[PDB]
Amino acid sequence: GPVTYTHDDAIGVIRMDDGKVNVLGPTMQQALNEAIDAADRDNVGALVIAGNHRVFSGGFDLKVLTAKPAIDMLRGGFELSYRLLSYPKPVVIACTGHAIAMGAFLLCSGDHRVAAHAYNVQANEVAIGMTIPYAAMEVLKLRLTPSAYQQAAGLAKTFFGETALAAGFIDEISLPEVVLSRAEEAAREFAGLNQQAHNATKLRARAEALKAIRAGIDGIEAEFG
Amino acid sequence: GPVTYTHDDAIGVIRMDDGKVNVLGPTMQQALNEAIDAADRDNVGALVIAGNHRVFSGGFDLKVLTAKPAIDMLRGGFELSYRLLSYPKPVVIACTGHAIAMGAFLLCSGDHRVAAHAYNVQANEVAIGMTIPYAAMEVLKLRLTPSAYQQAAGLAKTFFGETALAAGFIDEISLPEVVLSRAEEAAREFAGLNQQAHNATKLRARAEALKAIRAGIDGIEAEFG
Amino acid sequence: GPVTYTHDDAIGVIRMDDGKVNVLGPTMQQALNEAIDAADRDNVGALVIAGNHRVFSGGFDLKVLTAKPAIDMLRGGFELSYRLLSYPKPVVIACTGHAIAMGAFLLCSGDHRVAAHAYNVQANEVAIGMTIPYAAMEVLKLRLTPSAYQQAAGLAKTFFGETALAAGFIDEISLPEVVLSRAEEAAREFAGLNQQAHNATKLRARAEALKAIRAGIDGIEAEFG
Ligand SMILES: [Cl-]
Ligand SMILES: [Cl-]
Ligand SMILES: [Cl-]
Ligand SMILES: [K+]
Ligand SMILES: [K+]
Ligand SMILES: [K+]
Repeated sequence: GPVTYTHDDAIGVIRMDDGKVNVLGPTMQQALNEAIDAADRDNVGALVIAGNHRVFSGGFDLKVLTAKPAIDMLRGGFELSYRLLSYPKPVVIACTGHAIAMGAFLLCSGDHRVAAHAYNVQANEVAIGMTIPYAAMEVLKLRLTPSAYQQAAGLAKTFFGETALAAGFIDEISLPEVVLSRAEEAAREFAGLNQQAHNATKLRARAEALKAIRAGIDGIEAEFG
Repeated sequence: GPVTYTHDDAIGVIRMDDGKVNVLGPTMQQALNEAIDAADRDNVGALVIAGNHRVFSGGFDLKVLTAKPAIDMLRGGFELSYRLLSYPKPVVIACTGHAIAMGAFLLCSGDHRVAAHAYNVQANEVAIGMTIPYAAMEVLKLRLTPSAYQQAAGLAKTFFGETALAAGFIDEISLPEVVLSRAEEAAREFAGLNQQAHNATKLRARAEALKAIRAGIDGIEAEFG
Repeated sequence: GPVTYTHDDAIGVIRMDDGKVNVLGPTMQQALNEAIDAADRDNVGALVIAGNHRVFSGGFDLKVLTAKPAIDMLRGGFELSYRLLSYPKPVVIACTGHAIAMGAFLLCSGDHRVAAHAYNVQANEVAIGMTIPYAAMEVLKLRLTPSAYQQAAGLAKTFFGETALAAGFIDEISLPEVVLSRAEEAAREFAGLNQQAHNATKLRARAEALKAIRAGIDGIEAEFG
């Protein structure tokens, strides 16, 4: 399958690799959800989500998006963001290559985000004639600076490295060969925080956003129906 | 008149030059509105707003501000911000010199803002004994970082170059001799985005702010009446 | 006592030094409140709050926090933040060493915040098993970038120098030997702003946050009761 789950002492590691660009279609979404179910079963201290050697994720499966299967894929994508944003343990994203559209929203759904200098991060929807869904806007608004939010969304601006960090698309820049190892190291460090206080505090930090993402998930049919 | 409009293939270019500091009094406001009407008529792909060689704009005509003519000038200034923030095409600001008070709010009313390193950007109201209007606060809050918003507003802090960029007062720094040419280049690039998706997305990115600016415009009489 | 107040022409200067780490227990809180009362009596043009040579403040007195005395200390700490955030004159923080937990929230309660490169600023609550109070979250949210807010709160991230400045924990970096002198200089400069416009504008910039801090103060018993 397109997802590999490993349980490594204090952490769970989930690696996406569909042999292509890790599109978040129904197959990948199911595989991710099952992997997180496995982490839940193991009661991991922290969880790493990684891409493959060429990308984090290129986004949704656009063949599907281009009514019901498209709606289900959209809902499932944003439900995954919600699941990771409300995860009771720290979540670290190993952004192992570019993160585009739903890949960028997924990247913005973890607590700590590690990327290499060259990796592009872009909500390219407007450049290809798609309006950004309300749930995705809320995910962006939660992390981007006010001015980077405007440009990322309305102008499909591409960020990388220092601009991605300043914008709020990522939290740490690492050399490409250590993005995954550094994400795993960070996750081990974060598993040392008090879990109860971490979860209580992250939810306070995200209360309005999580409500609005839920509303955005509920309203998908009223946009792509 | 103080405004020149030119239609250049995919873009409209509006250049302010009253031979002084481009104060946004009733004459300039009418001239700007008529120029945007002309862009609307031409159905331009993107719109550039530029200052003159010495300033973007020094702000309102303070002789007028220092009840009804002052109220009308205030309302018209913030209505222009609203018009540009809700413009259905990309708007690029060529910040060709300093942008002070209403000039800064106008600067913050476009999608992409280009300035040179040396150009000061400042809401100087508090330094000269004026409370910042509610509509202007909303314009600032939409673009500035949380901490830069506090300082810009409450302390009349002056920004330029790297500090203006980090703060969220501008989006791009160019050499002074290419601010206008770079703004026009960017506008041509943005005219290539899908217009419908751009507009739908920018409005989602600005929904609350636009409502609050409207409320701030409506409440002007209750402050300067 | 642990607080020294001096009145120096246009400014008041309040210096914390309990001979240790300036914990914000009931004794320090009372001493701070009495010092601000003295500044109010003098109608100072601006107010400086400083730590000692080793710290700004290490936070609350954790012996007390580890029900009623803990509730009173919590309420009083956040009431001090509210008092400084709504102060009608400019408030400058001389962050003379590290600022941890309530020390960081106090640091975030002034208009202009000066620190040296090496000084750590951290809400360490989650690292030591404490959930961050709602009033403290609102203080952080008012100043930190969206992404720095998430990390500061949920991951107990430590900031200093350029990262503290970019994050929105401080506004100015000075050499350690001039943090206090620079804070006093800045306060003199800010006393030159129009007081009435400063206060009217800062309150507009803080309206929602101040309401939410008040709600957070009121709800303390429902969390530590
Ligand atoms: Cl939607
Ligand atoms: Cl007003
Ligand atoms: Cl609380
Ligand atoms: K999308
Ligand atoms: K004004
Ligand atoms: K606390």
